[PDB]
Amino acid sequence: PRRRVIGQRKILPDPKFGSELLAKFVNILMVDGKKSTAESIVYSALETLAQRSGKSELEAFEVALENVRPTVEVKSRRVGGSTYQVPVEVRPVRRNALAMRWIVEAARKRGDKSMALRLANELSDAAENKGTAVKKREDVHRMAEANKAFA
Amino acid sequence: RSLKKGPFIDLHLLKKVEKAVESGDKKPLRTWSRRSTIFPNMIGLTIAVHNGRQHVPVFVTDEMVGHKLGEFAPTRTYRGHA
Amino acid sequence: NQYYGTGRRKSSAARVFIKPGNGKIVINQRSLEQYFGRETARMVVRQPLELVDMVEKLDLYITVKGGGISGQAGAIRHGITRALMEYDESLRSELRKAGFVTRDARQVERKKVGLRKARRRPQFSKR
Amino acid sequence: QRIRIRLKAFDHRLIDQATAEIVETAKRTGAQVRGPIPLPTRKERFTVLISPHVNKDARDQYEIRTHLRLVDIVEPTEKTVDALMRLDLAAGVDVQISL
Amino acid sequence: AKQSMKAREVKRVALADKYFAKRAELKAIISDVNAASDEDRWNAVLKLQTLPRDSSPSRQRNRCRQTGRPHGFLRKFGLSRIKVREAAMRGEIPGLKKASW
Amino acid sequence: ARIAGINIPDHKHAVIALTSIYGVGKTRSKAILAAAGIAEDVKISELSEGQIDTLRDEVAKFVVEGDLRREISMSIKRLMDLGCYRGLRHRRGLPVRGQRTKTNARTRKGPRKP
RNA sequence: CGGUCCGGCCGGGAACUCAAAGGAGACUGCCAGUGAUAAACUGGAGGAAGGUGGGGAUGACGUCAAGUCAUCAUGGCCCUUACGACCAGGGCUACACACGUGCUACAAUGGCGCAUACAAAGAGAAGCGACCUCGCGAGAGCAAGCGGACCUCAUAAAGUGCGUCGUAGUCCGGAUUGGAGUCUGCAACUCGACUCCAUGAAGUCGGAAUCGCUAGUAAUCGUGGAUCAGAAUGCCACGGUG
Ligand SMILES: [K+]
Ligand SMILES: [K+]
Ligand SMILES: [K+]
Ligand SMILES: [K+]
Ligand SMILES: [K+]
Ligand SMILES: [K+]
Ligand SMILES: [K+]
Ligand SMILES: [K+]
Ligand SMILES: [K+]
Ligand SMILES: [Mg+2]
Ligand SMILES: [Mg+2]
Ligand SMILES: [Mg+2]
Ligand SMILES: [Mg+2]
Ligand SMILES: [Mg+2]
Ligand SMILES: [Mg+2]
Ligand SMILES: [Mg+2]
Ligand SMILES: [Mg+2]
Ligand SMILES: [Mg+2]
Ligand SMILES: [Mg+2]
Ligand SMILES: [Mg+2]
Ligand SMILES: [Mg+2]
Ligand SMILES: [Mg+2]
Ligand SMILES: [Mg+2]
Repeated sequence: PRRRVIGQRKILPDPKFGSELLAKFVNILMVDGKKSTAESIVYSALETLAQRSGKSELEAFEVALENVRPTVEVKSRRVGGSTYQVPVEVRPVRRNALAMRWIVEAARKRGDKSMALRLANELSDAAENKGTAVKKREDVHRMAEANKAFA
Repeated sequence: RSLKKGPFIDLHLLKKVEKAVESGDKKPLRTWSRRSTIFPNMIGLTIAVHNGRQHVPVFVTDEMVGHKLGEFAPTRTYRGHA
Repeated sequence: NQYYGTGRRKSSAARVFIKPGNGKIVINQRSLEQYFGRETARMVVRQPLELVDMVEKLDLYITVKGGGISGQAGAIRHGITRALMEYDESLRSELRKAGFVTRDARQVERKKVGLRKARRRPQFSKR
Repeated sequence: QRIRIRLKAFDHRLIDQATAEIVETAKRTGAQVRGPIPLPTRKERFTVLISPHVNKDARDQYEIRTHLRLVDIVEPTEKTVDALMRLDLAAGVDVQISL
Repeated sequence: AKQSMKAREVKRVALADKYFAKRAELKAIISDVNAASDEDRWNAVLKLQTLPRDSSPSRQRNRCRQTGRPHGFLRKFGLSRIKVREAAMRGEIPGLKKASW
Repeated sequence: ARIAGINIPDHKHAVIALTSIYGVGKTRSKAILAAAGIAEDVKISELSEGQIDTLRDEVAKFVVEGDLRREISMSIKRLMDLGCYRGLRHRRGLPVRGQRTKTNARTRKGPRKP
């Protein structure tokens, strides 16, 4: 990306719901091109998030997503071999992208049986602001506030 | 393995054991036929099998039947590295 | 009379005959739920027929050859959209905005010599 | 009967002047003729190493195209048979005809 | 590629056409499953070694016709990949132009 | 519970239960349970004692335990006294079936020794 | 449309898919704006495609006394009852070790069992070899068709539905070794591939370090070809999911 600054590719909404942010979430969950396997995992996890712990299903999905989205992150800046850590505000496209990536990686390293119940626990941990996907958010927020002087 | 419709042996080895069959014990039989199978008809003979440079004598015992003659003559010498 | 369309996606090719009136879609003498097990393939063959509203207004007789699941389902959607623009011709400019009129020309890139795939290079080492 | 005629050649200009010769010899002699149709062209590929010694990834790729044409003949008269057996064809067209 | 290696090759195919494809009867007819499965099959397996160590098409190395190269052979042309390319660029092989698809 | 193979297997399904018997893989275990008339998804809890020595009766038709270990150990010592090529690869510790020893003979040679 | 044994299989049709010849189409051509009355840039319309539409072939003068006298050719030197020629057997496959490039794994987005969808591109006459019968199987017997849009290789796999396993060194992994076989071939000991039964190592995600990829790409899943009697995890190609 020196010269040709590009647009972006448009994607389909989710079939069952009409969601393009769930279509992004299934894409981030998808391994080695298996889209049909990944839609079944999300739909299984979204049901047992809705029916066991309070309804309003994708209303509950963004309640879990609001609680992991960062607002300020840190980025390197190289000057003279001492490269500062400068806090920068996060774009809202990048906000959803980082929140869904932290939730999938949190749900991957659990010890429960299925993938859908690991995902269901992580969304119910995030809806109540606990777990490890939330703690990745405040660890970024702790480091951003630590380097607040370099604004 | 070779299939069940005929074990292999050379003819010059087959005739040479035949004349050691009747005419008795000899000098060890020099052969180059490492690919021949050991028959019942060879127990008691000594076959000197070629291995590339020498002829190694093999005294045939009853458990050697159905093996190859080349199995009792190692073609590569090797003893330790360092 | 039958109004006809031809659509194609990656290696799939679909012919589409539309007939005036009811909601029967039959594909390779099977209907939609029997042919496409995947809900995503069911939706993209439905997709052109909810911008134009057809409750049970057009019988669709479609056959398809070649490709896989998503290739056949995109070849159907492109074949339907061409049949509906033959059907009344006022439909084009909103079907353009939905991107259904565009033939998707994305083909598989050929394998190249010296490369492991179309673009995948073997592992490099400095020494 | 019908007589069936297959043409194969390495060139497509040379093969369909050859079909044009045998579609027009055959109703000049007065027979309905069926076709001509193009059958699918079989292309055979080759891939060589160009260097005499090493450099595995430096290669050339070549191709031979064999074009195919089929003519069926509806009305095999006596005049039709002696017409298209004694025709002036090129050196690139192979003919094999069916009874 | 070493005049003797070609003469070994020329002698091998001429002696292979001498016996085999004519007297492959010794194994294709007698070593069969029926009443010949007695001693006559066994004498056929013995008789197959009286023929010379050649005679068999499994000792044809199938080299190039001009240089005699044992590797890089193409059965369609009979030439090695060096001589296929050198004569195709000269326009000698009919229909062989550079592929680009 | 135990079999004529006097290992004491699991309370898992019987077709995996008889695989703990040394000398019975999965094909043999399917042939035991088909000849004893008992289904494969059946554990050895729910299997009463009349159903267990119908298995011991059927398992006793193969050479299966440390009696087979003796048959295996006689097979190796015989080559190690025959002096053949397979006995030389056995009496030493190098692979027998003609694999590469320049690299990658590591399961036969043990962990590597600098 | 008629008929049907319900298979385009017959009558038939030349529409459609497709086959392969010919032609058309995209040029910043058109419309705004910016620009030095410029060349050109951003945006819009139309359009299957928009600014080199995608991919390939195509590699300037030269650099590294770079590689190849073992493809071939060739100056000089050397051998000429041998540094030439023929044959059998062995070796190139050795094995304390170190490195490069790959394949398969360490599982539950999975393993196994049953049922069931959707490809492309190829090859074939000392060849590809169906149906049927026998064998658990690799295969065998018999033998039709095909120099091929006709016959064969050849029932794609991931996928989908149901059942089971329930986080274990396991119903994960399939290395190693024992026994019994098949096929090719004069001949499978050194030193082939494959099948069956039994065996069930290491391995639970990998130190310092390091590689590839910007879209039908990466990742993953199968298929074919050349070489070739037999003998791919390599190489060259092809489509699916994405
Ligand atoms: K066992
Ligand atoms: K020279
Ligand atoms: K050898
Ligand atoms: K070896
Ligand atoms: K490999
Ligand atoms: K490696
Ligand atoms: K061998
Ligand atoms: K296991
Ligand atoms: K082969
Ligand atoms: Mg691919
Ligand atoms: Mg390479
Ligand atoms: Mg390199
Ligand atoms: Mg050979
Ligand atoms: Mg080997
Ligand atoms: Mg027409
Ligand atoms: Mg140099
Ligand atoms: Mg020799
Ligand atoms: Mg080597
Ligand atoms: Mg078959
Ligand atoms: Mg584990
Ligand atoms: Mg690029
Ligand atoms: Mg896999
Ligand atoms: Mg392959």
